[PDB]
Amino acid sequence: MQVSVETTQGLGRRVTITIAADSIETAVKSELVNVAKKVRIDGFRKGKVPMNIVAQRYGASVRQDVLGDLMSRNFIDAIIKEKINPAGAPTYVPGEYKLGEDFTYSVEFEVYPEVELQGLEAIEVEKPIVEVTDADVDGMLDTLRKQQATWKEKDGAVEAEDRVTIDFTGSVDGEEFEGGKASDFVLAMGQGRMIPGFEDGIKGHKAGEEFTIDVTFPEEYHAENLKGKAAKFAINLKKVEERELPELTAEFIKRFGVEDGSVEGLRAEVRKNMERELKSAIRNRVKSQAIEGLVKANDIDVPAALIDSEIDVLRRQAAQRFGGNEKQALELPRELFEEQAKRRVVVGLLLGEVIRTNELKADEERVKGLIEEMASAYEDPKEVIEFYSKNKELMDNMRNVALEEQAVEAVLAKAKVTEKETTFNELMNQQA
Amino acid sequence: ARADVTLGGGAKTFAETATAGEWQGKTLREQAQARGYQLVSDAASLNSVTEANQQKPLLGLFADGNMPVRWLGPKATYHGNIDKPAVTCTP
Repeated sequence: MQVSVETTQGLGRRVTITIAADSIETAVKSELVNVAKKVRIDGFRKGKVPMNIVAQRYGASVRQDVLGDLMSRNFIDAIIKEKINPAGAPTYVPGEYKLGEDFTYSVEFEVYPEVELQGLEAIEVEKPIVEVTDADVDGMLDTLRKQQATWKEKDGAVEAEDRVTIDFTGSVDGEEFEGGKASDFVLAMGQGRMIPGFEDGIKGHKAGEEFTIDVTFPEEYHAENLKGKAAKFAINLKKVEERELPELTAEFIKRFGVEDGSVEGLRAEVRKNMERELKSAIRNRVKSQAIEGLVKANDIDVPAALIDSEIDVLRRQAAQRFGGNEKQALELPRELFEEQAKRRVVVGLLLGEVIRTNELKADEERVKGLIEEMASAYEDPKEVIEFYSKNKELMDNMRNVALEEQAVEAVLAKAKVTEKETTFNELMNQQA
Repeated sequence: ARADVTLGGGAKTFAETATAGEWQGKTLREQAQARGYQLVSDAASLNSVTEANQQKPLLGLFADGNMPVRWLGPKATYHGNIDKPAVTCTP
């Protein structure tokens, strides 16, 4: 077979495999002699009729069945000895198939380029040394009690995070709009629920006065013609309602799993659990910043096939979360996925090369290390590990994270890891 | 199909009314939250478990981890198919 290496699309190389009649008529005949044995007709076939008659004439139908066998096995054989590693998927352009003439087929497939790595030492990646200090423990428990607090109607004073009842009436931008009028209205202030500034109109007051404030709607508001407007509302201040914190009695605290009534056990619980989640969160934190700076400091063209693959995974995931559409997503606007997908494969090529050079792997002791730290933190490790190894969707995720961690940390060994000391609040103060 | 046009304007005039995200905590709705009350007593927390490290997942949607067996998400993968040699060819 005459094979080429026609580097047409740069990434796209064309190995035009020209299988001559010597390999055609033998490989077709390999199946034909097996058909006789498979149906046991070979026992009845005396061999009087030479195979050539039943190969070209009677086997003419079967020559079609051998086309895929020729295209598949002779391709994978060729590219290995030609030292050409493919990427994505190969496109077979079958020139012609005839007896006597050559089965010529131009297999156009994309390959990996020379992955340009630069400034990998110049990349400054932040390392937040986050932990659950006593400030974070008390803060955590207090927040839990405030979020699960029972609303107790009081009088006298508005606190910054209370639930205040008013009657407000007016117009937005001096024009009739809905939402600028609500009788017996109630506001859990200090909470991301209403305009910061609307609540502050009330917060500069006590119980049962009457006034009028101008609220400037934020540029954070997705409401296109409201964002940055000034509305005039006559706030009839009625009552206040305290977020009265619930109990922490034996039957309450055990219901969450903390079998001991001692609060120090729930403090210990917050420490061991939130750090179990935290190490994974800090790994993904330093990871995402490293990847951001890696690609921001580096450039590499991706094979279109790989971009198509990532886009397609995003289309399936999109349609699934949009309603549950089966393959309709193939029509979704490619440019919505194009940039981010290609960018994620740029990550895969840059990490691909630093991995290759530093001979990295899905480290068995790392996978298993994280499997023990995972499973032991639950009720029953046994069935979680059994379920895990069989849940290929998640067992994949375990290989992928281990490899991605080691991949990034090989770049961190090269990169300027700017380490800082900070509390568990750090991880939570990530809005935008 | 020809081309069914269903576009009912948009009505982005006064969007995100908000209403302070609150008008439920008024006696009636907290009964629906408290509807059940008694669940999982025991002397301990059901002693048929290997360990009580965290038998009941009290931890919610706090950044990453969460407790439910899934977590994580951001990956890259592929590279050059260097992955642990135990893979089903399933596209």
